[PDB]
Amino acid sequence: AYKARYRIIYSNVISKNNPDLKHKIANGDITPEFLATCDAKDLAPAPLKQKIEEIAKQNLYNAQGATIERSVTDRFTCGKCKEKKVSYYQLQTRSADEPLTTFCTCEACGNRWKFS
Amino acid sequence: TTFRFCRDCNNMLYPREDKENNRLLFECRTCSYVEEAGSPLVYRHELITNIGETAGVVQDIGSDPTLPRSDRECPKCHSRENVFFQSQQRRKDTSMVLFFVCLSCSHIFTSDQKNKRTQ
Amino acid sequence: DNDEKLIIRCRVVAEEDHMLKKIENTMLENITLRGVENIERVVMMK
Amino acid sequence: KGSRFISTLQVKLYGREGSSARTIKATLPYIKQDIPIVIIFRALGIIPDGEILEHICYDVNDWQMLEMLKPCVEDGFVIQDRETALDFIGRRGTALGIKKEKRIQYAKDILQKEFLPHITQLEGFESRKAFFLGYMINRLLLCALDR
Ligand SMILES: [Mg+2]
Ligand SMILES: [Zn+2]
Ligand SMILES: [Zn+2]
Ligand SMILES: [Zn+2]
Repeated sequence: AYKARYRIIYSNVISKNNPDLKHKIANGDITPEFLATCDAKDLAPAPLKQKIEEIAKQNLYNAQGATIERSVTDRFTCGKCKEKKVSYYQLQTRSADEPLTTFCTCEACGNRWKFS
Repeated sequence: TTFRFCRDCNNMLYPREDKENNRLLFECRTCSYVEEAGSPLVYRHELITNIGETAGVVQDIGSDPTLPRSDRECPKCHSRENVFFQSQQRRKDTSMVLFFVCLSCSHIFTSDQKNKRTQ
Repeated sequence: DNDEKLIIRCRVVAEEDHMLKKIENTMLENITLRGVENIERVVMMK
Repeated sequence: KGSRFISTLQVKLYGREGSSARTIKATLPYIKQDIPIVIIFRALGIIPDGEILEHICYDVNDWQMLEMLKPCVEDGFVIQDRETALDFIGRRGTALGIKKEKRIQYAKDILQKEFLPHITQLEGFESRKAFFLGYMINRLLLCALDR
C-alpha cells in the first residue's frame, strides 16, 4: 547478498504487512524468489507502493531548473530569425540627461542588443 | 527538552547514568546533589522548526494600528473581527500562511488549507 | 518508507553524552547521501 | 557629554550554523581577549547558573534558547566566584600588569569605567549592567534562532 535478501525480507513480516504476512500462505514460491530481486517491496510492502511511487514524482519535480518566462512584443523584430518574438527590459545605463537603454533578446533565436 | 537546576546551588544539572539500576540522573558539579530524570530525552536538535510563528501575541495585539484586519469568522466565538500576520519565524524558506488573532476570544486560527494547527 | 513517522535509531558499540553529540554533527554536516560535492541547485532546462 | 568614551562592546557567538560548541564570548574595552559571557556575570556578582540564565532568557519554557546557553555555562564552569572571575579578567591585560592584588583591582575599574559606560559609570550598578548584557545576549540568540 544472500543474508540481506533472505533476512531483511524475513524481518519485514513483523511489520504492519501482517494481514499480508498471514497470506504467506497460500502464495507461490514465485513471490519470494522474486524478493531477492526488486527488492519486492512494492509487491511486498502493502500500500506504500502508491506513496513510494508518488514520492519519486515530487523528486523529479524538484530536479528541473526554473524557466525564465518572458513576454514577446509584436512590434519588435530579430536580426537573424527575423521573427517578432522578442523580450526586453530597460535599465539606466546613461546619466540622467539621455535616459533608458532598453536591451532586447530574440526569445527564439538568441541574439541580444541595445536601443539607447 | 525543559531542564532543571540544583536546589542548593541553583547551578545547572549534568546527566549521570546509574549503571547498577539502569536509570538516568542529574548531578550537580558544584555540590553533591543528584536527582532522577523526568524524561528519557536529554537533547533535542530541531532543524525544521515551527517555534517562532505565533510569537509576541500580547493581548494588546489589537492595539497595533499597523496590523491589518479581516472579516473571517472565528472557529471558536465565530467573530468576524481579527488582526492578521505571517510566520514571524524570520527564515527564507517560510510559507506565506496567515495567522488570525480574534479581537474577542483571542484564539489563533490559520489560512493553511494543506494542514491543521493548535498554535 | 510506508510507516507514518520517518525514524533512524542509532547506538554506539563510562562517559558517552558528548560522544553522541559529535556523532550527530558528523551525521548532519559530513554525511553525503546523493550528488557530487560543490554541486547544489540542479535545474532541468529545455 | 563628558570625555565621550568611544568604547564599542561586541558580544560574539563563536561557531557557525552546523559547528559543535557554539560559545558566547565578549570583547571588553582594554582587555585583549573576548571573555565568555558567564565569567563577566560572575565578575558582576550574578554567581550561580540559572540566576545568570534568568538575565538572558526571560521565558523558562523556551528550551530552544536555553540549550544554546549550555555551552557558555560549560565555558564559565572553571570560574566559580566573583573574585576568581575578576582575576581571570585581570590576567588578560592591559599588558598583563603582573601582581595578584593589581589584576583583581584593575578588573573592577574596567567594568565600572569602560564596560557599558552609558547607564552609569558609578559604582553599585552591577544589577543594571548585568540585565543589559543579558538583554544583548537575548537579542544575539533571537537573531541566530531566526526569530
Ligand atoms: Mg553628458
Ligand atoms: Zn529571434
Ligand atoms: Zn548544587
Ligand atoms: Zn473568537
